[PDB]
Amino acid sequence: IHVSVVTPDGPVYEDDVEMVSVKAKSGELGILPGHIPLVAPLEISAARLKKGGKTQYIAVSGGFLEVRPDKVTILAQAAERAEDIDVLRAKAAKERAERRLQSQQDDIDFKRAELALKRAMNRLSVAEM
Amino acid sequence: YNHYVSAIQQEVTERKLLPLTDLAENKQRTVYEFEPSQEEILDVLLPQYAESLIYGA
Amino acid sequence: ASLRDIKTRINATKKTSQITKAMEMVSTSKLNRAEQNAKSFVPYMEKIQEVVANVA
Repeated sequence: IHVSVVTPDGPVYEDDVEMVSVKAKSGELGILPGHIPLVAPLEISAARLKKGGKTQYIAVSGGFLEVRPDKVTILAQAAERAEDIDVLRAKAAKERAERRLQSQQDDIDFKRAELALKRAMNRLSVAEM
Repeated sequence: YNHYVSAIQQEVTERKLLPLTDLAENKQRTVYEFEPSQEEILDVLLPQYAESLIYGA
Repeated sequence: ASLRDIKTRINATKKTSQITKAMEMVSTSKLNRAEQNAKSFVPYMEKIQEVVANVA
């Protein structure tokens, strides 16, 4: 009945919509309660949720579809509620520089402490006694 | 790689990734309606499994 | 040896002890965050493993 989307980085979105459609590879499918179990890959497209009072959209990349008469699960490597592929690419490009600068900050933070420890240690050897 | 056993103990482990000759089945199994082809599904399915293993390690 | 030399040696080793303690605290905090970061990965793996075992 309910549908859930999961990501290696954690859960993304969940609802109880009872009608979901998505563009699978070499065809297109519509899911209703009581469906037979099925396995099929998904293309780069935006999944749409309808049976929730109003339409709703979510984008996936490199997805995989798992359907059960009890639950519907979508395995994806990247997801976004903005329904647009271009904004997803822009988000990835934005996060690239952020992670790069975070890594640089971590490296310099470790290096400063290492230098401080080296300077502290040198004085013991200086004090020959 | 090293496996995190406890805050004081770490051990070196060796694991075979592929050709994945050894695998374990689930206690409950259900047949699936392949679409479009069972042979075509595996080609996309397997690399994600390998990448997830690498990420966990 | 010399009294002044002993005093200087004591001061130096105290400084090194303080620095090492600070590093230990930082490493403990980083490990604490890393534990949750690792824990946040279970459901995707536990689902893909079941799917692969069922299919293959």
